[PDB]
Amino acid sequence: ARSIKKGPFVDEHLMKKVEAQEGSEKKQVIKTWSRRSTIFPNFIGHTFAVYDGRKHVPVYVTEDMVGHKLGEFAPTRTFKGH
Amino acid sequence: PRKGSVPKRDVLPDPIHNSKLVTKLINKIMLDGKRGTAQRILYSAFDLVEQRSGRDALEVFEEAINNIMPVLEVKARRVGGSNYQVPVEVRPERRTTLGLRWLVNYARLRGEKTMEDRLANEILDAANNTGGAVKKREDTHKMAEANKAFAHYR
Amino acid sequence: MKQEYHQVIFFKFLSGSTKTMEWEDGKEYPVDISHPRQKFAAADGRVERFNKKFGLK
Amino acid sequence: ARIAGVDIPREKRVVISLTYIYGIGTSTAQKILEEANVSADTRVKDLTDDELGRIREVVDGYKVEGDLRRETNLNIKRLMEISSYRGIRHRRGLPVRGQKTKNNARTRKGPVKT
RNA sequence: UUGGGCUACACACGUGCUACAAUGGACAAUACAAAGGGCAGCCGCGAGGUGCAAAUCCCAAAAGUUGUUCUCAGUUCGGAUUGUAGUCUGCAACUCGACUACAUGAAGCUGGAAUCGCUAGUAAUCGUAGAUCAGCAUGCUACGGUGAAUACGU
Ligand SMILES: [Mg+2]
Ligand SMILES: [Mg+2]
Repeated sequence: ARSIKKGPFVDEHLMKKVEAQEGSEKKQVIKTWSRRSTIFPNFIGHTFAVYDGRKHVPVYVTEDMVGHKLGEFAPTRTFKGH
Repeated sequence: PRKGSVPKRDVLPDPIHNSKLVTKLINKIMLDGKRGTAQRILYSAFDLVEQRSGRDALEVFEEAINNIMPVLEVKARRVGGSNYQVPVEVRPERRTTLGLRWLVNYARLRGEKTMEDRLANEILDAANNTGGAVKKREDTHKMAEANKAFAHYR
Repeated sequence: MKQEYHQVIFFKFLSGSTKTMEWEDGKEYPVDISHPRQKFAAADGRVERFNKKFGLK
Repeated sequence: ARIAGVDIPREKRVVISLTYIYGIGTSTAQKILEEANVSADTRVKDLTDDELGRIREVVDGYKVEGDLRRETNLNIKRLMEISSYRGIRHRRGLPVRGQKTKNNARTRKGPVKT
């Protein structure tokens, strides 16, 4: 895990997108490539179209997802078989 | 090897019983070069022997080894479509090898918890003409005399 | 009943059983779990756990 | 005898016998017997009633047995409900900590199906 | 260039590591190496945090020995898997790093047909160092400690 002394990592460009919608009601999907950003408490209620390598898949954030990486909800490998 | 026989290595007599046979026994007991453990087992086993029998441990150990050492063995041979177990006489140096090897191998298969207990009981048993190592010698003679007709092969 | 089982004392209270102490009645009988307080606080929750871990109020 | 609802083995030393409780390992058992002043080498059939009572009170402060099983199961349930990467591996029966599955994942997968 | 993949997973094969325990496990005390590398490099239970450009300082022995305990139990063997909480590097450990602490405690009780290495300081076993390298070695290369059995013969 990331050192506590360094705090939780989020990409600055993604965080500004979340703060730009702060104080609104018609939230809009945030398209991002930042799979490595920690989900912060202010991400709750937001949708993130997260790149999985070929497409942006929607990730709607609930409270139980706080502290996880955005990439943990956009699977990158496809397997349904043998 | 094809060229010929190779010289063998001597060993020192053990510090307690002044016996080269005892040193060779420790080497058979020893695993992975751990000599101190092997020496500890051997000397503890000899204390058990000396008090469970009332005699000198070394004297019992020479009796036990004489009951394990075979005089005749069987050798494999291919004779034109029929494998023949030719009986041969064991040379004196190989007799000691088999005596020590069978004693340790059959002490390892016993049910006592510690090896010093297992080795001491094998020695006490073999000195009474019983036990696994004495049986293995008996089955070797029983395999040999069943083939003493084949002594004419080489 | 046809023709053991006595009144053993299991707090303390009289009872009958076979798995066989003076009482206010003045007689003696053969004598862990008090079952759960809140025991442990429930889970904090991810938001509170996040804020407390990094000191983010 | 019965400490946290479990009948710990009677013939063993307390430090060992306490580890038969779900939630207590070797290090926890050592600290429980330091807190509740009981010698580690006592056989639990030789524990006095007072010594046994002191152990049960210290053990009461630890999350063990069914309380610990509920907490662990709630954690796995949360991972599966939010459909995280780990939660998906939990439901699929696959390793969750990045281990390779081309070979040597038998513990999570079970016996081979040739 | 950003992100993903080279790390997938019903299986099959090769090479290894750790085990199945008492010649052992745990705990305490106490000895004995060789070969190499080094410049911005060499308080917390814990991982970790806050003199030397070299025969000079640092990296930095274990097996062993002596005692105590365990007592043949899938266990005080085994540490796979999983949960939680952390440390460090790195812009960044989700995919997909290493290590630590607590908890959990899988298969496994010497392995079919078959098959491999090794002739002496060798095999076996125990540690150590280096290259690559921000971080990552059960691999590779190298170093010492303990240290066998056997070779009748073609
Ligand atoms: Mg590859
Ligand atoms: Mg263990």
